[PDB]
Amino acid sequence: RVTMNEFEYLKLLGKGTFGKVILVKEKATGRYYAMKILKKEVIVAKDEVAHTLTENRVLQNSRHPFLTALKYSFQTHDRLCFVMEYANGGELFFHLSRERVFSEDRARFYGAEIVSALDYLHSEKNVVYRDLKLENLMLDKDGHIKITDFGLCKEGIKDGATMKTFCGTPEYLAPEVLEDNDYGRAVDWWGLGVVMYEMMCGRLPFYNQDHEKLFELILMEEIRFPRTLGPEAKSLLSGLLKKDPKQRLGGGSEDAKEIMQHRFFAGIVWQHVYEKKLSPPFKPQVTSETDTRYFDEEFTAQMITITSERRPHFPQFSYSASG
Amino acid sequence: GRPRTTXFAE
Ligand SMILES: [Mn+2]
Repeated sequence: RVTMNEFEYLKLLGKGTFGKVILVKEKATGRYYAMKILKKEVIVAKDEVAHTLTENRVLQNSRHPFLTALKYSFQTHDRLCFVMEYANGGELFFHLSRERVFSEDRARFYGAEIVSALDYLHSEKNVVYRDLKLENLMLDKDGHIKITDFGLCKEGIKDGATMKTFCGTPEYLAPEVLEDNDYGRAVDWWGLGVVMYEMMCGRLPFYNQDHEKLFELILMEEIRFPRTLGPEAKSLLSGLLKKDPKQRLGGGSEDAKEIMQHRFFAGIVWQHVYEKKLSPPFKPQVTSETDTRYFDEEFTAQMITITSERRPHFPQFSYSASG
Repeated sequence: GRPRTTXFAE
């Protein structure tokens, strides 16, 4: 039975609206992790329990080289804690905010890995992730993708079963989610198209500061590309960014498999992707496990330790991995 | 570089 005294608390990796993430060391083992700490009080006030519980079940029920793993979750009187694989390499958001764009081959690599993980969520777990973006695509120390944040996943979605909940990130929302008229698992391919467009083109395919105008662009504007993008990249992006989910690459019964066959990925062997045999084309230059250079200096520079319906007890929240 | 984004649900 795990508790907060099993860990040292070294650095703040970042702070979201419902909690914080702390780079931690487990005393007994020497192993570093990232621990998400949620005040229960905050969770309940914000109607954020369901997401948190969704996150706990999806993480328990998943094991893939490109999905952040859960080691432990446990609770104290006033708090919830998820002890996760630590993505040393930071967010691709950070990386693409410093480089203007990545090469086609670099995006192919990250693309392959994200496909491998979404495929597994869809076909093995019947999970729809729904919040793919650069902020949720993190790198590990070797430079492979680690997807994090599962609180917006939908569990239980099989074939063309539909969903109704308006959620995600505005810039990343698929046209059929903005139409508000039932959506399927092809929303994840629309997100894959947005992230890959950002990797290769250097910007979002549709932007406006104002959401309602953004959404209008997303529903109405024809996609355009920089004239240097190769024809196999364009075609992949065109297929992924079809506004009609029936016409979208990955929108049929074959799902990921249709994307996996696309000539942009030709010669990628999917099993080798799964075994991490692809050469990551950017290795993070981390000296050590406490080197947080790829994280936001906003949060990194801070040195802090802190160790009934408002503060309930979450039945069967706790969990330990290795099984 | 675009600004950082936030998710939502409702
Ligand atoms: Mn997040």
